[PDB]
Amino acid sequence: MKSVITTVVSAADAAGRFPSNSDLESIQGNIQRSAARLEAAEKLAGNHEAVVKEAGDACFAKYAYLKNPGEAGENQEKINKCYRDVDHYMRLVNYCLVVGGTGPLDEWGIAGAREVYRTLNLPTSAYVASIAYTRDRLCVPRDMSAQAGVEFSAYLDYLINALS
Amino acid sequence: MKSVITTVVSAADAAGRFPSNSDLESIQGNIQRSAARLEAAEKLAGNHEAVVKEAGDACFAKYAYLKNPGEAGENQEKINKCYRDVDHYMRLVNYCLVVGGTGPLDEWGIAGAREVYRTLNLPTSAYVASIAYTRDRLCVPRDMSAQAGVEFSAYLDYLINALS
Amino acid sequence: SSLDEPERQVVMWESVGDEKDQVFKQLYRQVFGNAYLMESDLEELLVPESQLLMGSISVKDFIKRVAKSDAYKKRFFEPCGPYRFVELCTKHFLGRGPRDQKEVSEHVQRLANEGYDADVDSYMDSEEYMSLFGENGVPRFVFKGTYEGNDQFNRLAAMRQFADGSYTDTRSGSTAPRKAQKAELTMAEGDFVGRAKVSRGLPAETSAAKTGTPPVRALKGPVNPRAGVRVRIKVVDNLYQVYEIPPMADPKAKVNAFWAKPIPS
Amino acid sequence: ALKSFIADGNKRLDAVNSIVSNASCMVSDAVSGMICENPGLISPGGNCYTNRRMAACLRDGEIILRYVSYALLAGDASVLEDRCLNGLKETYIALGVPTNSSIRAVSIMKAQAVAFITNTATERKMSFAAGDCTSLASEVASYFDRVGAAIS
Amino acid sequence: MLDAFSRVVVNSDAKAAYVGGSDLQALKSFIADGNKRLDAVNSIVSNASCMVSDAVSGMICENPGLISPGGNCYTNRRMAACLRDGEIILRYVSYALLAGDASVLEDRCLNGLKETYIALGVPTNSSIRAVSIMKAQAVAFITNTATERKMSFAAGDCTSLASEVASYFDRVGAAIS
Amino acid sequence: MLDAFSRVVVNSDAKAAYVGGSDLQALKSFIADGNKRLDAVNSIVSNASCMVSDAVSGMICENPGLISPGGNCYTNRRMAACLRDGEIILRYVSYALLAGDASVLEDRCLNGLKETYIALGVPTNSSIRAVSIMKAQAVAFITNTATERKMSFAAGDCTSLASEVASYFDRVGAAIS
Amino acid sequence: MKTPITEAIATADNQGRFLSNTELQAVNGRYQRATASLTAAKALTGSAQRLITGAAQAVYNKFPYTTQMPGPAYASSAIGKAKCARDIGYYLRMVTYCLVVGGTGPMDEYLVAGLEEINRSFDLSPSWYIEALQYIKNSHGLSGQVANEANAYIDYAINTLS
Ligand SMILES: C=CC1=C(C)[C@@H](Cc2[nH]c(/C=C3N=C(/C=C4\NC(=O)[C@H](C)[C@H]4CC)C(C)=C\3CCC(=O)O)c(CCC(=O)O)c2C)NC1=O
Ligand SMILES: C=CC1=C(C)[C@@H](Cc2[nH]c(/C=C3N=C(/C=C4\NC(=O)[C@H](C)[C@H]4CC)C(C)=C\3CCC(=O)O)c(CCC(=O)O)c2C)NC1=O
Ligand SMILES: C=CC1=C(C)[C@@H](Cc2[nH]c(/C=C3N=C(/C=C4\NC(=O)[C@H](C)[C@H]4CC)C(C)=C\3CCC(=O)O)c(CCC(=O)O)c2C)NC1=O
Ligand SMILES: C=CC1=C(C)[C@@H](Cc2[nH]c(/C=C3N=C(/C=C4\NC(=O)[C@H](C)[C@H]4CC)C(C)=C\3CCC(=O)O)c(CCC(=O)O)c2C)NC1=O
Ligand SMILES: C=CC1=C(C)[C@@H](Cc2[nH]c(/C=C3N=C(/C=C4\NC(=O)[C@H](C)[C@H]4CC)C(C)=C\3CCC(=O)O)c(CCC(=O)O)c2C)NC1=O
Ligand SMILES: C=CC1=C(C)[C@@H](Cc2[nH]c(/C=C3N=C(/C=C4\NC(=O)[C@H](C)[C@H]4CC)C(C)=C\3CCC(=O)O)c(CCC(=O)O)c2C)NC1=O
Ligand SMILES: C=CC1=C(C)[C@@H](Cc2[nH]c(/C=C3N=C(/C=C4\NC(=O)[C@H](C)[C@H]4CC)C(C)=C\3CCC(=O)O)c(CCC(=O)O)c2C)NC1=O
Ligand SMILES: C=CC1=C(C)[C@@H](Cc2[nH]c(/C=C3N=C(/C=C4\NC(=O)[C@H](C)[C@H]4CC)C(C)=C\3CCC(=O)O)c(CCC(=O)O)c2C)NC1=O
Ligand SMILES: C=CC1=C(C)[C@@H](Cc2[nH]c(/C=C3N=C(/C=C4\NC(=O)[C@H](C)[C@H]4CC)C(C)=C\3CCC(=O)O)c(CCC(=O)O)c2C)NC1=O
Ligand SMILES: C=CC1=C(C)[C@@H](Cc2[nH]c(/C=C3N=C(/C=C4\NC(=O)[C@H](C)[C@H]4CC)C(C)=C\3CCC(=O)O)c(CCC(=O)O)c2C)NC1=O
Ligand SMILES: C=CC1=C(C)[C@@H](Cc2[nH]c(/C=C3N=C(/C=C4\NC(=O)[C@H](C)[C@H]4CC)C(C)=C\3CCC(=O)O)c(CCC(=O)O)c2C)NC1=O
Ligand SMILES: C=CC1=C(C)[C@@H](Cc2[nH]c(/C=C3N=C(/C=C4\NC(=O)[C@H](C)[C@H]4CC)C(C)=C\3CCC(=O)O)c(CCC(=O)O)c2C)NC1=O
Ligand SMILES: C=CC1=C(C)[C@@H](Cc2[nH]c(/C=C3N=C(/C=C4\NC(=O)[C@H](C)[C@H]4CC)C(C)=C\3CCC(=O)O)c(CCC(=O)O)c2C)NC1=O
Ligand SMILES: CCC1=C(C)/C(=C/C2=NC(=C\c3[nH]c(/C=C4\NC(=O)[C@H](C)[C@H]4CC)c(C)c3CCC(=O)O)/C(CCC(=O)O)=C2C)NC1=O
Repeated sequence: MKSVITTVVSAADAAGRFPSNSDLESIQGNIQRSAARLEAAEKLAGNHEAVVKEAGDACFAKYAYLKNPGEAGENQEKINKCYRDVDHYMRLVNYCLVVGGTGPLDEWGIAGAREVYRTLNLPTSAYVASIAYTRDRLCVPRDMSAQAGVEFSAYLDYLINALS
Repeated sequence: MKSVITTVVSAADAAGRFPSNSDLESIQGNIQRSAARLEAAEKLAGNHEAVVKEAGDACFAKYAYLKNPGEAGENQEKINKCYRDVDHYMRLVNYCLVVGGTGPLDEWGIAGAREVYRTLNLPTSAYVASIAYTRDRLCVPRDMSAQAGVEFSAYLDYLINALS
Repeated sequence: SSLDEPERQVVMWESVGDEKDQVFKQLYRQVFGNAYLMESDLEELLVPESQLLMGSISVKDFIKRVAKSDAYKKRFFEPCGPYRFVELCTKHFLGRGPRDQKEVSEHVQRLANEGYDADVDSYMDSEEYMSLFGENGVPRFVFKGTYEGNDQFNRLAAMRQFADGSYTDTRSGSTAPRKAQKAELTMAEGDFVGRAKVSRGLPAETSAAKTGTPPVRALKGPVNPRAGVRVRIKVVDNLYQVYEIPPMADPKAKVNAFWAKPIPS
Repeated sequence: ALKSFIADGNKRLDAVNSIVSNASCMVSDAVSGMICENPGLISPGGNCYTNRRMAACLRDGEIILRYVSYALLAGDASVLEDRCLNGLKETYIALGVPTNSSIRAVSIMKAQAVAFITNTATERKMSFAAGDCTSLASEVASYFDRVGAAIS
Repeated sequence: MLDAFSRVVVNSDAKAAYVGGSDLQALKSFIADGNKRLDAVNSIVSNASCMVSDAVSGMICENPGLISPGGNCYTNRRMAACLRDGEIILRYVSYALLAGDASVLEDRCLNGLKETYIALGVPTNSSIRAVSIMKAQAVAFITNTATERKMSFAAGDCTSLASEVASYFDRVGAAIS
Repeated sequence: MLDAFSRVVVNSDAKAAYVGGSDLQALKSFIADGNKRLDAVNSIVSNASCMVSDAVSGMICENPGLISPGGNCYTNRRMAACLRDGEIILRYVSYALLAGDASVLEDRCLNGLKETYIALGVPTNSSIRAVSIMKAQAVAFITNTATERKMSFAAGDCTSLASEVASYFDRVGAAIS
Repeated sequence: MKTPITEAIATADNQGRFLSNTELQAVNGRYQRATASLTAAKALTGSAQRLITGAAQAVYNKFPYTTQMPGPAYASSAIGKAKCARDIGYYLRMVTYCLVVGGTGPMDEYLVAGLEEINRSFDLSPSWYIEALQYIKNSHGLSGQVANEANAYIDYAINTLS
């Protein structure tokens, strides 16, 4: 688990000592950035069903060859499962916007990612086409604030920095 | 206290007769078994702390919902009353190995078990999940002799059919 | 070589005076079995612990000499059987258990003629430890993804009971009149390892569901909280009890005062 | 069933003895001090008419004060929830209970209870000890808004 | 190795539930006491070496059976081990207090502790007695009611964290017995 | 065997009398509150199963020697007999509450119970704690004062029935002590 | 027990008599003294955490050999210390029962009956309990007739120990 809390007290646990002012100064950034982070969380959570509606076909618009027979999502019992897999990733980034890290991402999503995407012939480039389409649909006046946008967007291309 | 001696002196007092060679030939088999049946009760008595701890830790690990609130495995004192409830059953099978028969089991633990676990909400499915671990967890070349483990495994199956 | 297990491996790079004891207590937890030490167990292994400060002696040769000291020999060599000693070297240095019994029958043979030093150096000089990390890697219980034996899943993991915790390889923190260990992974030739050290010997990853809190107080609105306990010494005595809620009363217009009943008609 | 209180005794048990000794006195104020600012309740069409809705409000102030004094006796707001707050909003809107009166009548109890343990009641004065119950006064102020946020 | 920010994550992952605005209102209180959380622990670790020495000496002043030979604190090998056992209990209740979670306290240093102690022969009742002194000391510091040595602080109270420390110390005693 | 109505007709049988004014007024009051008498009995037998488990376990947690080897409730056969010795007690008290007269548990339950328990070896000083717990449960059900279960009732008062059922539960402890 | 209500009934019962006016004035003397008795019982109950552990230390300061001398009768162990504090809690609780009832009834049947055989057998001295009882009489912190009623039952327990 990677939060702000989970790294520094484990480093103090590896130091085997009490939490000093190094440990206490890192927690002070949470109350500076809870006003930055979780405003985009319920902005996601009130809009995630529409976000997966417009991002799930953006990879279909870039890659029409998936609907050909012999490919990954080619019948409608996988096209809803196509929207289901990316709906996990928006639910995952909703979790790490709360914890302030990449804790749920590289324990549930990226932890164990690229093995099943290789052995089930899943196009990894077609994963991030839905993610990059969510990265450029931001409106820093409209959707969330300006600092809440870059708290949100830096997690999203981290997925592309983890899948590639 | 159903043993081999108490079977025949109560069959003979039913008819009202003297012990004949239908009563003396029975106690000859009591000699032909006590050289190996008492071997298991010698091992079980000096080892039972390592067995009752391994028996309960193969019960709560599978039945992990019993430690939720509202259940029968609430606190530490209930779990401390759960090893007390099992170390009786490893003592009663020690008492059956020395009387020869199934005397102490069917009148101290079994007799009245259906109303003391149904009233106190004790699941009778968890008891068989721990005793069958001890039966499955048996190994006759190292831990016993080949004729003790024939009969030591035969009294645990007397519990399991009488608990199920 | 895939799936869940630990990734952080301390490496001891370019070591200055505070990244010493970051890895040194991880050494002293691992090879000494989180026992207790730290006067003339730490006056004792001074002539190797000073040596690995310029890189003049590597971490490979450090544990090689630490096992030759009698911190280790007075803890894991006298109060042990011949089966316990081959058990502990696989734990402390190699981070596993014995894969088979002819590996045990090799290692107790190697104790029996070439000695104790030549045995414990052979625990190093295989291609196991070098495939683990090499010289600079700190020994740690690593998990393989693909294991070649499900006995050796928990021949490995019936060693590590609670690395995240307290596992007490001796009978106390290096106790004084040291009772013998029991070599509890005996396991002669054709058998498995028991279940009782599997579910306690796995790390904090498959703990999928958790428990739920119950509501705390009585939900019947006409309450009666005794809650009474308040122990002083044995004289356990009852606190501010809040009785009950009572029903009120009965308005009963006995007067009535309606139009006269006896209209004499 | 012990109430699990580890340190700083003889004030928390003294705080509830200044509350449940006049718990029927407090409810009879809040069932009668509500009406001078909202007199539509004994008006026909209000929720306090035909002499049983007035009587069911006496049970309502009793079961909301005992289940907050058990919360004071435990020292944690857990049995303020595990027998009282689980779905108490969904019975009031399905009945037609007005939420304006219930959010004001709890603050009658909030102003009454912090005068009791600080011994600033204008009518009766307890013969209490010397010290302060003002860490407790922040605790009961943080207990009357938990039902102020549940019933909203 | 979890925390209070993730405590509301892990249950919502178990139903595949998106976290809403009302779920983080507990975390809205958890950022509200953001100086108050650190306001407690720097009193604890400032007096920690006095705390563990006061706890084990009051544990053994009442119980001279351990300083009887054959006890469990008779030898200095035992005695230096004994309050070194106690400071890790002090170290992890602080570690649980920094996370706002009873997570670090029991995944490390507590699973496998009851069966360790019965293999040491440690009387567990004196360990209950030591932690109860350790519980009573910490709530004197973080409410500034340490009548031997007060310290300067801010204005207000920590009644909720006083309940939080006592709800960390109890599961220490609930697990070793 | 005798109800409240037949109690009156054997008192006016001694006088060779009829029933008139002063002796029918207290009997019409039984009929008047007769709906509350049914309404209280149903509150007991609806949840009598958890009333005999809590009362037996309340005696054991106060007296830990009853489950010692050589305790009276040691084996399962003796424990299961205890769990129905208390249910026979609760069955006959709910008969005397229903009929409004204590002449049914006096005849078929109480008469000869003291000489029966001292023969078998049942401790009678610990059998009365199990009934006094059941007395506190039964009066906390015909008045809605049970802490973990609230039952809907019509508005009114039933403290007269609370003293009627407490007279039955006390004479069970007076017939065996 | 030996309440003034039960010692007035048992007086009239041993004479085969109805309750005359001799007995009703004995009952009314209990009712006059009751409000000075029930406040001392209320005051000692809440102040018991200080008065027990304060009085336990008053014995160890006058008789310090009871913390150092080995043996089962002394409080030189944690078992013996916790049983010494238990004994002072018996004496304080019996005083609050004698204040509630009125008169030395409860502590006669529960505490002083057969006590000389217990101290003589288990080797524990009654002078340890007198120093603990003189502490509570010096530090209960009441005045008026609330103290004069409470000290009348501490002094009864001292007069049975000597
Ligand atoms: C939870 C996170 C979150 C987002 C990433 C955005 C993404 C987003 N934008 C819009 C919908 C919109 N989004 C924008 C915003 C912009 N258009 C631009 O060209 C600019 C780059 C940017 C800021 C001016 C506009 C102008 C619309 C309406 C028309 C349109 O789709 O462009 C919609 C509704 C359906 C849809 O059109 O897809 C969604 C989900 N909204 C959110 O709630
Ligand atoms: C089912 C039918 C049945 C029986 C009737 C008995 C018959 C019987 N008796 C003895 C055997 C014996 N019986 C005796 C007893 C005595 N000898 C004396 O000189 C005393 C007068 C008398 C004492 C009472 C002795 C001493 C032995 C020899 C065995 C021994 O000494 O232990 C043996 C063992 C013989 C052997 O192994 O060599 C048998 C089978 N057993 C049975 O299974
Ligand atoms: C000599 C014969 C003998 C026995 C066979 C047992 C049988 C037995 N167990 C319990 C009593 C119990 N038994 C258990 C044990 C368990 N409960 C569960 O839910 C798990 C399935 C299991 C864990 C292994 C527990 C937890 C209690 C106490 C339940 C309670 O009253 O809270 C009781 C009631 C008396 C008591 O509370 O102790 C009896 C008679 N006891 C005996 O004296
Ligand atoms: C070389 C020997 C060898 C095996 C025999 C298998 C068996 C095996 N599985 C796991 C471990 C596991 N194995 C599974 C697999 C499954 N769970 C299910 O419900 C399905 C039946 C099945 C999928 C088809 C899962 C889900 C884990 C858990 C991984 C973890 O806990 O981290 C482990 C411990 C290592 C680990 O945690 O990854 C082993 C030895 N794997 C091996 O390496
Ligand atoms: C990371 C988790 C972790 C812990 C929780 C502690 C727990 C712990 N304590 C001891 C070891 C010990 N712990 C104690 C402590 C006590 N015994 C008593 O009777 C007193 C009540 C109590 C003192 C307060 C003593 C006396 C020993 C040494 C016993 C011996 O002589 O072997 C050991 C074995 C190693 C050793 O012996 O040094 C471990 C793992 N240490 C840890 O590393
Ligand atoms: C009196 C009752 C009694 C039992 C029923 C057993 C049960 C039992 N088995 C093991 C222990 C074990 N049990 C086995 C199992 C086996 N061993 C083999 O070589 C076979 C292939 C296989 C037979 C099924 C193994 C491999 C171990 C050792 C693993 C370990 O270290 O825990 C242990 C732990 C202690 C030990 O190390 O021995 C216990 C209590 N022991 C008892 O005292
Ligand atoms: C024949 C047996 C029978 C039952 C026991 C119930 C069971 C039941 N309850 C509800 C449904 C409900 N039940 C309640 C509860 C209440 N509603 C109120 O107005 C009060 C405040 C409170 C009674 C104290 C509410 C609020 C709902 C709506 C959905 C919900 O909240 O569960 C539903 C869903 C559809 C429906 O309303 O019928 C059902 C099947 N229905 C049945 O047909
Ligand atoms: C119809 C008009 C009507 C009212 C407006 C209220 C009057 C009233 N009094 C108080 C204020 C109070 N109300 C009580 C309550 C009581 N005093 C007691 O001794 C009894 C236990 C109980 C009612 C008899 C107390 C103790 C205070 C604090 C008074 C003080 O400061 O001493 C408050 C809350 C503080 C405030 O907002 O002013 C209100 C609204 N009662 C009414 O009837
Ligand atoms: C027989 C030997 C014996 C002892 C050694 C002490 C040990 C001791 N200290 C305290 C109690 C305490 N101990 C401390 C700790 C300290 N106080 C400070 O201010 C320092 C910084 C720090 C080290 C001295 C604190 C703060 C309390 C709470 C009361 C107080 O403020 O002093 C308690 C009460 C805890 C409880 O009741 O659970 C005990 C038993 N008492 C004894 O009877
Ligand atoms: C890493 C170092 C670090 C700390 C140690 C704390 C120290 C600390 N606590 C509070 C501030 C506060 N502290 C308390 C709490 C307390 N005050 C008391 O007198 C009680 C002893 C204690 C209970 C635990 C309250 C109620 C506030 C105000 C709310 C807040 O600012 O968080 C403040 C702001 C007010 C001031 O300037 O004094 C500071 C700096 N914060 C930090 O950043
Ligand atoms: C050591 C073990 C131990 C226990 C098990 C409890 C047992 C217990 N419960 C009650 C007291 C009671 N017990 C019940 C029983 C129940 N409430 C319900 O709603 C259910 C139907 C049923 C239990 C499932 C009721 C209704 C009361 C009275 C009010 C109450 O306490 O809730 C009393 C009364 C006190 C007395 O008068 O002596 C006792 C001892 N207490 C203990 O010390
Ligand atoms: C066949 C089964 C059967 C029953 C279970 C009862 C059910 C029942 N109870 C009452 C009616 C009542 N029941 C009670 C009793 C109580 N009210 C309380 O608040 C106390 C908890 C409890 C005291 C024991 C009261 C006070 C009435 C009001 C009417 C009356 O007093 O006669 C009524 C008549 C009025 C009504 O509620 O509609 C009925 C039908 N009658 C039956 O015929
Ligand atoms: C279980 C029942 C039970 C109670 C009801 C309380 C009652 C109580 N409190 C104290 C004792 C005390 N009570 C208070 C309380 C207060 N002083 C104030 O200034 C505030 C107005 C008020 C709190 C609201 C204080 C400050 C002390 C002294 C400190 C202490 O003893 O802890 C005492 C001992 C002194 C005496 O009365 O002789 C008692 C019996 N304690 C109990 O055990
Ligand atoms: C309710 C009436 C009642 C009284 C009065 C009573 C006294 C009493 N005190 C006892 C023991 C004891 N009492 C003490 C107390 C002390 N020794 C000291 O050194 C201290 C100075 C002093 C404490 C102030 C000790 C140490 C024992 C243990 C003696 C032994 O078990 O051998 C015992 C022996 C059993 C036991 O409790 O372990 C009894 C019966 N018991 C009762 O039931």
